Amino acid sequence: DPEGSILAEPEELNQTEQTTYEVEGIGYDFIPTVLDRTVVDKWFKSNDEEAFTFARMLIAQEGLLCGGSAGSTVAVAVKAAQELQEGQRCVVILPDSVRNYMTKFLSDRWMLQKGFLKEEDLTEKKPWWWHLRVQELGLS
Amino acid sequence: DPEGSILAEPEELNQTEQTTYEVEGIGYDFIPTVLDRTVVDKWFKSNDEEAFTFARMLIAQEGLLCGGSAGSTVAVAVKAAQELQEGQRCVVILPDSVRNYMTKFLSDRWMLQKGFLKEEDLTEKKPWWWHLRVQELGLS
Repeated sequence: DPEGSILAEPEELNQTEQTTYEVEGIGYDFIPTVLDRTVVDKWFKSNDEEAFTFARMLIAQEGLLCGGSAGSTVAVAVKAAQELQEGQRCVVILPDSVRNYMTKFLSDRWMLQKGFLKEEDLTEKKPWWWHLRVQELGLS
Repeated sequence: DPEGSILAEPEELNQTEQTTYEVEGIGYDFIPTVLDRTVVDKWFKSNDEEAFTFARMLIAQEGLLCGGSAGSTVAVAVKAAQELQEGQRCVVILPDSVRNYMTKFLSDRWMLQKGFLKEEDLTEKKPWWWHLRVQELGLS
């Protein structure tokens, strides 16, 4: 359940200041009639930054062209599933494709504008020549 | 006695191909009537490169604004006087001033043109930034 929504229980997990989140397709300010929370063994809260970062990591390291909700699901799974041991199996549901978020989190510009990515995080992994000026070339 | 001249004895010291030398004021193709070689204990041959280099070293490390002949004299003295020990004294005669050679060996251009100085010898002692291009500046 994204931050700002009240779907997750118990209630104290839902106490947060901001009611709006950039993640889409999940989280609501009301309990749907369809939903049956009794069959849920546990709930987790998730935020936009980790969700989009995990979606990008999924794209870059597994080829799964999935959206932000899949990123949130995987981010929560990597935490909840620490209890499992070898030989046991876990399943994650990836809702939708990246197509719906082409100019959204998939774009570095939008990520930096929202602050979900910081210049230090973007630059720490770049080559040694990244910071050099074009002045260093033999252009003419 | 500069190379190309026949003043020095014994004769085999004077066997060299080139008869012309850039050093001035010393060396001749004949034995002067005034000269008395019998009172000379030893003779040495000298060349332009070492003479001018020693003159420049004299200027740069002792303040003696002397010409090429003084450089030749000091270059020969530093060789001949190795036999002396502590407590003994040596004298060198420095003929003339640097005034007569202002655009000559005193000029790096002329030294490089004559080949008496090589770019490697000039550059080996320069700072680490010497070879960097002006392109490395923050000019605007």
